[PDB]
This record gives sequence, structure tokens and C-alpha cells, in this order.
Amino acid sequence: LKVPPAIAQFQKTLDKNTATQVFKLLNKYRPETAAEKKQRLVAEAEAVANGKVSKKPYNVKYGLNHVVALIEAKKAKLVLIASDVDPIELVVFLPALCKKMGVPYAIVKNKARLGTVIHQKTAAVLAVTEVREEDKNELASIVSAVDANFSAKYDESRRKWGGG
Amino acid sequence: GAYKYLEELAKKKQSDVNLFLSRVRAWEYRQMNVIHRASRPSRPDKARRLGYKAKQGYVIYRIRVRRGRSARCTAEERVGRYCSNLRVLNSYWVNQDATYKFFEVILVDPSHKAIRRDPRINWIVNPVHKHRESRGLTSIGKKSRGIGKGHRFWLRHNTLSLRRYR
Amino acid sequence: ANPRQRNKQRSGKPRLTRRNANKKAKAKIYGNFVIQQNWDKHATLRQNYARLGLLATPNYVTGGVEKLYPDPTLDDVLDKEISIAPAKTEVVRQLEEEAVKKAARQSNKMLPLSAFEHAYIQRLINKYGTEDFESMAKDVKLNSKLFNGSKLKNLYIRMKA
Amino acid sequence: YVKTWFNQPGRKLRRRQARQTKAAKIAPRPVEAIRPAVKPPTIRYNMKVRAGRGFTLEELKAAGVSRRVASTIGIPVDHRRRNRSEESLQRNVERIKVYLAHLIVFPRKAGQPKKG
Amino acid sequence: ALKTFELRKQSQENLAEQLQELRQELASLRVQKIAGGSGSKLSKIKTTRKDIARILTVINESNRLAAREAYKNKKYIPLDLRQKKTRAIRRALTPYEQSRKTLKQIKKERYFPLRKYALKA
RNA sequence: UUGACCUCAAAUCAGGUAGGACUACGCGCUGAACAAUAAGCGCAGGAAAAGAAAAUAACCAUGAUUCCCUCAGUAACGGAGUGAAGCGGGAAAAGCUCAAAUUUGAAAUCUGGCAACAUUUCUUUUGUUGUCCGAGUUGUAAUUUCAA
RNA sequence: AUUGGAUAUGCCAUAUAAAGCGCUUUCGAAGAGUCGAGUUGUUUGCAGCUCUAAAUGGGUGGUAUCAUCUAA
RNA sequence: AGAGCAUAGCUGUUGGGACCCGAAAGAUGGUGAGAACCAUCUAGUAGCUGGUUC
RNA sequence: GAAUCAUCGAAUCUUUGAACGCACUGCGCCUUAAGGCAUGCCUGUUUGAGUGUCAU
Repeated sequence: LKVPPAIAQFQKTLDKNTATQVFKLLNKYRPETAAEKKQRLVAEAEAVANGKVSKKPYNVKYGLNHVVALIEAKKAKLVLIASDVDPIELVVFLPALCKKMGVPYAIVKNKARLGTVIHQKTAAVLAVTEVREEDKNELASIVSAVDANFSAKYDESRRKWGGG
Repeated sequence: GAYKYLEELAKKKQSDVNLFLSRVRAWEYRQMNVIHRASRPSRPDKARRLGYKAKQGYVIYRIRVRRGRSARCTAEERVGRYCSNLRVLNSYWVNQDATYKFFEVILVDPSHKAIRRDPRINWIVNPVHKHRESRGLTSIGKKSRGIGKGHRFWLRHNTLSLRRYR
Repeated sequence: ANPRQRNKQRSGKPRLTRRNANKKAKAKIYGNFVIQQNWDKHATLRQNYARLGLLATPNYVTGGVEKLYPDPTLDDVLDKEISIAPAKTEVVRQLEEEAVKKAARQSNKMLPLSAFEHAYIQRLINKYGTEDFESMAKDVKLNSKLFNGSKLKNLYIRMKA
Repeated sequence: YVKTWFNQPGRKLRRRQARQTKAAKIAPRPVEAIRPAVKPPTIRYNMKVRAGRGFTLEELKAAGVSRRVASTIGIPVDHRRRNRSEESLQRNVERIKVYLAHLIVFPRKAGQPKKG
Repeated sequence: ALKTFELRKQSQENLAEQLQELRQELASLRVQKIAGGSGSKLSKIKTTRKDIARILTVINESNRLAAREAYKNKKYIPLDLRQKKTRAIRRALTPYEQSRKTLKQIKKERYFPLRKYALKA
């Protein structure tokens, strides 16, 4: 058969170098593990029990409904889409929605890496909305690299019927 | 939410994306068995809105029935017989081709403790719901037997009621 | 006649007799103790409700009642107030007296502040005055929970009592 | 197929016992809920006043009873019916208010935690 | 005959050869009776048969009680130790999960329960 | 080489469940002669089914379902015959749960193992607490169901 | 001897919580091989087949615009 | 210047198996081995035959 | 403690039969005479395989 452009765009994924830099920033913003969250909460519980102000947590954003919501609200700075979502319809609209909202986006290879970042078996999509002030330059550099290696590159095959 | 996009995309039933996927998936589904377990629903929006929750005790089974009685009703009864320990919750069309119509049935395990402890699906555990698909108590079964409200949709007339003082 | 019923007839085993046949018997009252004490186990439920001064139905009756003896403008409805109604019988007076005495006993509806609530409102009062609650809520550092003016007012009121 | 009525006296007694069994469970409160007064929907009967299903949300709001507590004190709620005329509103608000004038509502116990 | 109440007051392995001795006694008496016996002979057959039945009852009851004690407060126990009311009764929802409610239903009944009231005539 | 994930497997692995019988009364798929009947087939319960309006009406409007009386042997269909329903009067009355909007300042959710603690129509039944693993972000909780 | 719903009275109560009713210079998502159209049967319903939607839209009525309802 | 309504009895009449009895249909579901046999619809029937009580 | 007695919460209940190790009483297997050994399906556990995708 002939692959439609909306599905054929998932065959062209982010290259080796830029994906490596992407997951390096992401691994600094992994969500708190179930174990780590439990230790922090019981520590506050001991403080409450004995005798008793924090900051807003920073982490990557995951979940399909959550990330699509963040894109629609323009809160996302970078959206990374798994290239092998088994029913492709869950993400087939995501590149176009990221284009409509002007959100930088990339299609990274496989969903196991995305799930590993968030301590799950599988993540169809990840989004970065907020970074610490020291990581503003790193995120800005990756956004330029994603644009130059994924958006500036291709942008013509994603309109063409692939496969066949 | 991303289910508004999936529900809207499912209306374009033979657009370029939907026709290609239906053709591809029909080829795969014909390779597997007639009734085979589905690891996850192919239409996570449609299964979700028909009562399915991604938790233990919820089972998705795919089936193909030859075209040419209702096809959806036939899919429900055959799948319900296939896994007789489960309760058929609902069903939905997922694909079709020249020869077959493909459906997925949502089944619920009434012995799992995640089902028996959920008050929202607790009702299916009661024995009055044994083989609902065989008595026409599913959505397609109710539609098939003209159950509904309005003017659009015998024994008490054929009788002769004879009161004591008459 | 049925083979099952013939089977148990031919057996030397006794039948599982149960004796539950007594009509004309009316259900005994549980629930309210005052009603049970004053209930008449022979009279019907209508006769008992009428004797006790209660209403068995707030609507019409769908037949003829028993006669044992030969008896001898929107503004002024949505705004009028009716001062209850008299208690005809003694039984209703016991029910009314019991209700008011229990409501008076279980009337403490004022919540005293806890250790955290007391400290939370104290830090806000000792900095933003006493009469200005809108400025108290708009503070971000001291009012970390982001309570609105109404909740801070309630914390003040509960602190007083 | 002939439907006989030999159980007509038996059904009369069985329903009476259900009324008494219900009254045994709920001792001091009426065995029926208060029904509104409505008008039958035709030119043949629209001059008659009969009993409705429940009181409209606008009737309950005017009488001072919220829809969440109306059912708890035996006042049925009809979300379907509406007051197209000011007469139906006044006829059934007064019915509710007279009902509340004759009502003894027994208090309930509440859990009050020791701390704040 | 034997008394059941003081039979339970004996050790388990004592009941073993008492059953053994009783069984040979019944077999020997049957051999005697088939060659000619009086009407009393079948009378002690009846008593020794019930005595063996009483003996085996104590052994099985003692073994069953021991199994129950050994499996007390264990998640899974053998089927013979489990309840036997009715197949449907075993499949039914337990009262705990029958009474499970959502947090939506808990709040409704916490704030708006069915009140107790009365209507004055 | 190793690991993550997916897929296909296997196991006398652990824990469960289905079949068959009875069917007077349920509900289905069918189906002759002469009736939407008999028979055939499938599936239940103490009742079943139905059920909180994609319902009526044309009024001063009614208000889930079911059943009874009436409508009415009427309208309609087709002369014969078939034959309802709205209203009206009674019996009983009870209402609700989700999908679709980000918890995003924190998967707040759940099964199982193990270990204690209780509890029992009950040493036979039910849970609770702790810990570990698993499920789950391709979405489990709270919140919302248009009456809002 | 078993158990129902209550009552009364202790002991705990994770309330930094959770609700109803006021107000709005802020919002308000609503189920698709389904509705529907054409054609064949069974009996308007149901089903097969070909095609296949909409958002003040859609269904059903009285108009011959209004009323009523909110399906999959 | 209304004469009807209700109940009961009688008689006639129209339906129900319809005064009783008497010819095989046909169909459905089985048994045995085209034909045969069994059980239900089904009180499917005789324009008639015979009988029908002080 | 009689009972060809009543009640009845504990035990026992041959071979079959939905009938279940395979035939239909034989013929078997494994483990320690006993325990067992049917099929489908659901949740989990464990052991594997894959030229599956990726990371080192």
C-alpha cells in the first residue's frame, strides 16, 4: 500500500546525536519515584507529628491527555512523540497540533526510552513545560537543534506519501 | 484531552489515514484466529466510552464474522461462549472488509477482586447478569429486539380476564 | 402426584413442616419507641395514626373512610410564614418535646481552631491587621494555602470562640 | 387462556400487610410521600386538580427547601415538570409550606472531632 | 457397647488398634455365626458394628479438628475444610463488597441522609 | 556481552471460574400445519424483563418503569375481521452511574505475595494494618452527567 | 441460641478536611459504519446489502414556523 | 313534558371442542432400518352416519 | 440411655453420571498404599525463545 503523509511522518525520527542530548536534559527532570516520594512524605509526617514553605517541583510531563492539554494551552516548550505507538491514531494528530500551537516537537525512537524517563514501562509522549533557570540555555539549545535537525530537516517528506 | 481527537478522527471512517489503517489492520486480523485476545483496544476512545477501564479484570477480545441476524450481536454471543467465565459488557465495530466484519468485545471478570470491590461495576457480579448477550440485554441486543421509548417501538390481549363479580 | 412429591410420600422420613400461617396478624412496631409504647396492636395503621395524632398520608384517601358514629395572590404565599401547628394529642407532644430537647443538647456547631489553624491565622492577623481580610488572602508568603477571604474570616470567628 | 380473579381478596390482604409492614419499619412518618397538585393535560380535564409526581425545582426554591434535602424529608422532586403559570407555582408552594408547618424532624447525631 | 464421651478422652494411636481389635472381633464372630449361632449373636453384631462406627467417628473427628487447628488463620485451606452451603452462595458478593460505595455516595449519605420525621394531623 | 520494552511461548506454578440438571412463571434466536402458535435451540432469577424520556401532547399542560381498571371492541387498517394508544382512575413509588473539560504544586487509584492483628451463622466466614511486587500515564482515583 | 433497624452511653475520630444554599467584569466538553438515504426479505420494528452524515445540530410532533425531547 | 340504568331468571341467537360418537389430514420433533414406527400441535374433521336418559 | 423416635451445626457417603490420567473394568504416567495427573478461559508467578525496537 501507500502510507499517508500523516502516518509516513513517523518513519523519519530524530537522529542519534540530538536524541542523546534530548534525553540528557530529560533525565535531569525525571518524576519522583514511588519510593522517593514515600520517603519525602514520611519525612514531612515526622515533622508534623513532632512539631512544625517549599518550592514548586520541576519535572517532565507525561500522559497523553495531560500532554495534549498542555500543548493546547501553549504551556509546553518541547514535545517528544514515540515513533512506535501501536495504535498510531493516539499520536497521529500530535505533530499537526504541535504545529498549530507553534510548539517545538520531535519524534524520538521507541517508547521504552520515554517510559524509562518517567519510571514506567511505556510513554507515548513526553512534554517539557518548565526548567530551572540554569537549564534555560540547555533547553534553548535543544529546541534549536530539534528545529534544525527535525523541523528544518525533512519538512518536505512529511507532506509526501511514503512507503510503497 | 486526546479522546476528543480520537472520537473526531473515528468519524472520518474512510479518509486517507482511516482507509489505510483499516486495510492494513484487516490483513493482520485475518492472519490471527477468529476469536483472539486483544492486548489493548484498537479504539481506546470507543472502548473507554462503552464502560471499559484499563485495569485488571477488564478483557478485550477481537472477533471477525462473515458478512452477507445482527453481526454485532453474533460477535457478542460467540465471544461470550469462548470465555465463559467472563461477563460480556459491551462491543463495538473496529473494522470491515469485503468478506468480514471485525468487532471487539469488552468482557469483565466477575471473580476478580478489583471488579468485585468496584461499586461502579459491582452490578455485573450478580447472577442475574449471567450471559446477558444470550438474553438480549446488551446494547445491540436491546436494539435488536425493539426495546426503546416512544411510538416508534400480546399475551395479555389473548387472555379473557374474568372477574369474580362480573 | 408429581414423582418428586410421590417420592417423599413413599419415604419413611418426616416432612419439613413449617408453621407460619397466621393471618389477621399485623406487624409489630420497631423504630420509634414512643410509637411502639402507644401503638394498639389490634387497630389498623390508619386507626393508630389518627389516635396518635399523626398523618398516615399527606394526600387524599382513595376510598370511603369508616364512619363509626353519627357525628353531630403570589406575594402573600411566597412571603407569608406559618407558625408551625398545634400538637393535637399527647403522643405528638412527646415527639415534639423529645426533638427539641435533643436538638438543644446536640447544638454545638462552633468548631474550635486546631494547633495548625491557630498558628496559621495568628501569623496573618499579627501582620495584616484585623479588619482587612482581602489583603490577608492576597499575601502569598504567609497565606501559603491560598485561603480566600471567607475562609480567613471563619478562622478568625472560630478563634474568638 | 382465561385470567381468573380468585386471588382478588388475597391480593387485597397482601397489600394491606405491606402497608402495615412498611409502617412497622417507619413508625412515626407517613406511609406515602406528599404529592403536588397538577392539572391534567387536556381540554377535557384541565379544570380538574389531581396529584402530580414531584415538586419542581422552582417550587422547592420558592418554598425554601433545597433539592438535596427535599427527598430526605419526604418531598419528591420532579426535574421534568415546570411552572408555566404563576398559579401552579402558588398552588404547590403553599402545599410544601403547609407540609413543613406540620412536620416534626427528629435530630440526627453528628460526629464532632476533638481537634479543630 | 462403648461410651462416646470417654472415647474422645483417649489418645489417637490408642484408637488405632482398638479399631483393629474390634474389626477382627467382628470378622471372627461373623465366621462363628455363619456356622450356626443364636439370636443374640446378631445382637452383638449390631453393637460391634455401631461400636466400630463410633470408633471411626472419633478418629475422623480428631483428625478433622487437628487439620482445622493447623490451618487456622491461613489464606488458603483445603476444600474439605472450607464452607459448603451452596454453589451460588459461595459465588455471591460478600457483604463487605456488597456495601462498598463510591466517595460520591459516601458524601451524599453523610450530608443528606434520610431523615426521621412525623406529620402532625 | 548485558539491560529496557514488545511479541510469541511453555509449566502437574499459585488462585479462581464455566459446563450438567430443573424450567410453572423471565428473556432471547427461531419456526410449521392451522399464529408472530406448537415443536426445536440458547440464557436466567426468586422473580425476570422494563426503567429515570432522542416520552406525550396542543392543555390552565403532563412527567422513569411495571401492573390493574377505563379508554374500547373505539380510532386505524382492511365489508367482514384484525385491533391499539394519549388522556382519566387505581397499586407501588427512588433514583442514579459513566464517556466527553490537566490531580499536573506531585497515580491522589487498584490486584496479588508475605507478616502480624482482628472477625465469624463458621477453627469452615470476612476483613484491617504493614511491607514487597505487579497493574496503570495508550489513564487508575477525586471532581462532573445537562435536572446541570 | 442466632441475628434487624434504632436508642442511650463510653473510647477513638488521619477536620491543614468535606458539603448544601448567595453571588458572578470567568467558563461550560455531551457517545459514528451511528443517524440517515436506496434496495431486498421477516414482521412500523428487526436484519442483510450499497452508500454514508450534522452542531442550536439531531429525533419526534402540531403548520398545513412553533412545541417537545436530547439517541447511538 | 324525558324513561332509563343495574341485577336475576327465561327464551332465541352468534362464537368458542360447544350434544355425544364415527375417514385418512398435514406439520413439528424423534426411533429403527424409499418405505416403516413413535410422541405432540389436535377436542385439525365428517353438509353426513349412528345414538341422545322421568 | 432403649428407640424401625424426634431434632440436627459434626463426621462418613461404593462404581458411575456434566464425569475429569487414556480407553471404557482394563491400559497408563509422575511424585511421596497414598497424593495426584480433563478441557477452555481470567488474574498473577516463574522459566525460555525472537534476524523483533532501542541503550551501553
